[PDB]
Amino acid sequence: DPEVTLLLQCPGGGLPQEQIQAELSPAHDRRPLPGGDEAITAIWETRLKAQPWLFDAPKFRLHSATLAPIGSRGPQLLLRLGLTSYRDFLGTNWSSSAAWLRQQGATDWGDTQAYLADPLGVGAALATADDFLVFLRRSRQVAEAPGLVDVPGGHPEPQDLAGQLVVHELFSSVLQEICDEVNLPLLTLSQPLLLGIARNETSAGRASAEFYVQCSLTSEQVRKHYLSGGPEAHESTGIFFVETQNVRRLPETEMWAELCPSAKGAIILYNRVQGSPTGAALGSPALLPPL
Ligand SMILES: N#Cc1ccc(Cn2cnc3ccccc32)cc1
Repeated sequence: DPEVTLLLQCPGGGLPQEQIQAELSPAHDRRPLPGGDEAITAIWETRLKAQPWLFDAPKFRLHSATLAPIGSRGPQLLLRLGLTSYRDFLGTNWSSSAAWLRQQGATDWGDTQAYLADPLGVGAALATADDFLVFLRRSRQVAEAPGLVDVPGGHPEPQDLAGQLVVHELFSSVLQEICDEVNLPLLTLSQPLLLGIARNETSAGRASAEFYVQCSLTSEQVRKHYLSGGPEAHESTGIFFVETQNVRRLPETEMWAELCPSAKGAIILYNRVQGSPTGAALGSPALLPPL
């Protein structure tokens, strides 16, 4: 799967909010482009002159993520974050010349990402009370991955001492994306666990944090809530469900070719971190069938 690379696999079946630190620093920002940020401004002007109802928004930038020695006490992960924007994204990661920016970043800074916006995405493996994962079909009319399968998520917007509020907004935002797109009540959702971070190589290496969330509703009740919003309550064009039993072999199915890269990241991390049992009981042949 060349369009997705794992940057982080979390320990202990995934990390809660209280075990994560963030360091939000201008040292974690994108570097100015070699010929100046005028190139980003030019692309933006052209876009507004065709679609003048577009607006910029601030985003978190992922610089890097360091895991503690496994089995240690104290904070288990440090996220190094800067700030970027939707405008910076359209001028860098989305640019036709994004591969040239990666090569220049290797040359100038020994970092393929130094000249890229790299806005941080969030995504969820959302499980139902009757043990299914939730999938959404993308409209065929949008710019990115038209007509492909996705999982719930989005790109959160800003506003360990500022750090702890930043971790809280990341965890909060994945629940809010589920309530906005799936139309579920907040009180039916567990606190998220971070599974890991996956990079989209079809979008010049921008990264998504992938979380596990458990819902107290069955698949039938989730479908009712989603549909009862009507066509205007969601950006997706349909919802569907796969048994957690069958998610194990999803990369061998015809569905795999229809999954967008960030949804592939979510399913790979779910399989490695929530699946793949380590103990004698769940590991026994009748409960973990070979092949
Ligand atoms: N920062 C950031 C960010 C990154 C990707 C996307 C999804 N996406 C992809 N292409 C798009 C064009 C227009 C609108 C949204 C779009 C949204 C925000």
